[PDB]
Amino acid sequence: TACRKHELYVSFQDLGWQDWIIAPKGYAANYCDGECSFPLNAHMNATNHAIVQTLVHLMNPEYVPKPCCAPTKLNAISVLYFDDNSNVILKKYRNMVVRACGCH
Amino acid sequence: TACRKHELYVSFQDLGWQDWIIAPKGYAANYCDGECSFPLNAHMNATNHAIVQTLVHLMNPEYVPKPCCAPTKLNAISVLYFDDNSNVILKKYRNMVVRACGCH
Repeated sequence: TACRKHELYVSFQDLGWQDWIIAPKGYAANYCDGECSFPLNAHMNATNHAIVQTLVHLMNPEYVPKPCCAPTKLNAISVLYFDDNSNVILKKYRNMVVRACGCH
Repeated sequence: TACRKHELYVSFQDLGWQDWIIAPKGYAANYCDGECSFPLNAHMNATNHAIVQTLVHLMNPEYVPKPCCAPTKLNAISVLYFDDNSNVILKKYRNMVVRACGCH
């Protein structure tokens, strides 16, 4: 249960685009989850602030929370879809897929 | 209650580092806390992935978590301190001061 990438497939049908969209029908979003605690590394899986915040949190747990597990690397996906007129449109959406997670 | 920056002063004395850290004595570190839900404000430049994750969380609160509230802008601080060898060292530390929080 440490801060890590969890798999998550998201279907455009559930997002309301089942009409326009030709392909893909969904994509692997994934998501970051898990607790942020030592060991931490300001050059890989954390920031300085996260480290300092963790320390401060350990010696004051009620008032200051742990940092939270969030993406460090996101990828784009491309979708092909229909228009009013039968226009086939290819469109790239950035920061759509989680590839890596870290404590922030 | 929403995702936002909170004041937090960090004194190197509370941390136990007063012995060797020459300057500064401490610094406004701040941190991020609070719910990531809609309305997902402009100022908090949420990624695409975050918009999706919030949606999916709404449909599956038990399965997928809310995005995590985390720094969008950090500042560096410089610290002057003694080595264990008594060398006087100056070192700019990045990602030290939380200046803005987003949803990630």
